[PDB]
Amino acid sequence: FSASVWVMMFVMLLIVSAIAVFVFEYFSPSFTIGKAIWLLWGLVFNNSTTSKIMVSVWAFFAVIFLASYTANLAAFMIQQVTGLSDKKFQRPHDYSPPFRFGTVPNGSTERNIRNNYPYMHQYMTKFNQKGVEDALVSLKTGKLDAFIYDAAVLNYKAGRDEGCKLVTIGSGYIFATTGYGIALQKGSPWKRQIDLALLQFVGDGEMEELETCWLTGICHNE
Amino acid sequence: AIWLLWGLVFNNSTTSKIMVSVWAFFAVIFLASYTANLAAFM
Amino acid sequence: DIDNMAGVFYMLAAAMALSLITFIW
Amino acid sequence: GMMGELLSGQADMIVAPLTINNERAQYIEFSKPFKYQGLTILVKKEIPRSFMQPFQSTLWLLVGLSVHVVAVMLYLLDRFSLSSAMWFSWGVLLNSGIGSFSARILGMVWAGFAMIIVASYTANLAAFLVLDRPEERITGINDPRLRNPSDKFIYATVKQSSVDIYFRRQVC
Amino acid sequence: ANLAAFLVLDRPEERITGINDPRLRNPSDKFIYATVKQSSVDIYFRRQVC
Amino acid sequence: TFENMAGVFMLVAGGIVAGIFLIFIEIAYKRHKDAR
Ligand SMILES: Nc1c2ccccc2[nH+]c2ccccc12
Ligand SMILES: *[C@@H]1O[C@H](CO)[C@@H](O)[C@H](O)[C@H]1NC(C)=O
Repeated sequence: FSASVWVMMFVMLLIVSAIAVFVFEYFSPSFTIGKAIWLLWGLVFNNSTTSKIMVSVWAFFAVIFLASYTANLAAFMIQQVTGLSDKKFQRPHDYSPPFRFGTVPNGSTERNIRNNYPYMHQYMTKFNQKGVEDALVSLKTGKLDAFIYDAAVLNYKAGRDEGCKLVTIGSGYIFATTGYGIALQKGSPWKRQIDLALLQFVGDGEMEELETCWLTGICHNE
Repeated sequence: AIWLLWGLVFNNSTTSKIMVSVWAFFAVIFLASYTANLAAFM
Repeated sequence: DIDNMAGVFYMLAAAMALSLITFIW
Repeated sequence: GMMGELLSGQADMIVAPLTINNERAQYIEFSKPFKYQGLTILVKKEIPRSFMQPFQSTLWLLVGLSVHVVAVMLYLLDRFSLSSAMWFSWGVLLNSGIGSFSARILGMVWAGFAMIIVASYTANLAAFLVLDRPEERITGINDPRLRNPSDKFIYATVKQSSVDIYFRRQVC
Repeated sequence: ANLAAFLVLDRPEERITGINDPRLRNPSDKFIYATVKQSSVDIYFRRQVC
Repeated sequence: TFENMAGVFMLVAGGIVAGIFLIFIEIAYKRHKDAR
C-alpha cells in the first residue's frame, strides 16, 4: 500500500508542514521556532487567534485522514517450483537436502518426460513407486518431497486429502494439457457418431452434475 | 481525581501514575474492541 | 442515518437535564 | 463465411481460433484442440469516485449550531452561578485536555458527544469504503442480471459464431 | 486492525450449505453424521446416481 | 491516491489559504478598530 503513493503523501505532508510553519512564523504580530513544530505535530497526532482556527481545522482534517487510513487498512486486510522450468528439478545437487520425487515404472508419465531432459528421467529411475496410495502415504509421512502424475487424479487426491496439506502449484500450469478420449479401432465406423454425441453433450451441458458429484474438490479457500 | 480518571479513559483528555497509565491502556483497548464490534455489526 | 440521529439526540436530553439541575442548584 | 469458403474448395486448411461445434463437425472434421478455453463476459471497468463532505450536510449544520448554542448557554449558566468561549470550545474540540459543578458535567457530556460523533463518522467511512461500487457485474449464464433483456443494459454477440449456436441449443 | 480482523473473521456457524457442500461429501471419521432410521432420507440417498 | 483523496486534500488546502488570508485582514481591522 506504500509503494508509490507513499512518496506523494510524504511530500504533501512535508510541503503543508512547511507552509504551516512559515505562516505561523509570519503570525508573530511563545517562540515561533520552538512552538510551531510542537503545535503542528500535536494537531496531527491524536493526543499530542489567526493560528488557532487553522490549527483546529487542520487537526480535524488530520483526524479525518487517520480515519480514512484506518478504513483503507481494514478494507485491505479482508483479502514454490512453478512448473518444470525451475532449477530445483534440473539441479538437485546444488542443495544440501537431496530432491526425491515419485513416478510410475512402465507407465505414461515417465515415457512422456523421457523425451525432454533425459537426465531428469535418469534421476527419477532411482526413486520408483508402485501406486498412488504409496505416494499418498509417503507425502503424509514426509518420506517424499513432491509427486508427479496425471493432473486429474492428483487434484482429486489433493481435494480429498486429510487436512489439505497436499496442494499443487497454482492452476493452468500443466506441462501437457492433454485428455483421455475414447480408444477406438483403426477404421472403425464410430468416429462419425462418438464425436457428435460428445459435442452434443458438451453443448447441452450434461457434465456439470457429473463433475460436481464426482470431483468435488473439498480443499477450497478464499 | 475525576479529571485524571476521565483523561485516562478519553483519547485526548508514583503509585497513582502506573495504575492510571495501565487503565488508560485498557480503556484504549476497550475503545478499539467497541469500534471493531460496531464495524462487525454494521 | 436516522438511527444515528436518535443516538446523538438521546444524550442531549441528559445534558439539558444536568444543565437544569446545576442551574437550579 | 470461412466455413462456406472451405466447403466450396477455396480453402484446404484453417489455422485460426475456431470453436468446435457439433454442426461444424457434421460437415468439417476437426483435429485435436490446442487448449481448452470457454467463453466469458467482458465489461468495462470503472473506478468509483464518490470524501465524506457530500454524504451529509444537515448533520454538519445541526452540530455547528448545537456547539455554539450549548457553549453560550453553559457560559451564561456558569456566569450566573464570546471570543474566549468560542476559543475554549474550539480548543476542547481539538483536544479534550484543557490547555462549579457545571464544568464537570459540561466536560463529560462534551467528551461523550465528541466520542459518539467521531465513532459514527469512522463507522460510516469504513462502511462506505468496504461497500463501494463493485466490479462484479456478472457471474455466469445463471446470473439474474444477464437474464433480463432490459434496454438499459445492452449486450449481444458480435456475429453468428459458436456463441449463437450455444444460445440456440438451450431448452430455456 | 488485528482486533477488527479477528472479530470479523471469528469462528462461523456455517457448517453446511446443502447436499453439494464439500464437507458433507467426505465421510471422514472426524465428522460423524447419519440418518436416524430408514425414513425417506434413506430412500433419497439410495435414489441418487452418484 | 485517486480523486477521493486528492480532491478533498486540494479543497482543504484552498480553504486553509482562504481562511488565513481572510483572518489576517480581519484581525488587522479588528485591532485597528479597537485601538484607534
Ligand atoms: N459469498 C460471500 C459471502 C457470503 C456471506 C457473507 C459474506 C461473504 N463474503 C464474501 C466475500 C468474497 C466472496 C464471497 C463472499
Ligand atoms: C512395470 O513396472 C511396474 C512397477 O510399478 C510393474 O508393476 C509392472 O508389472 C511392470 N510391467 C512389466 C510389463 O514389466
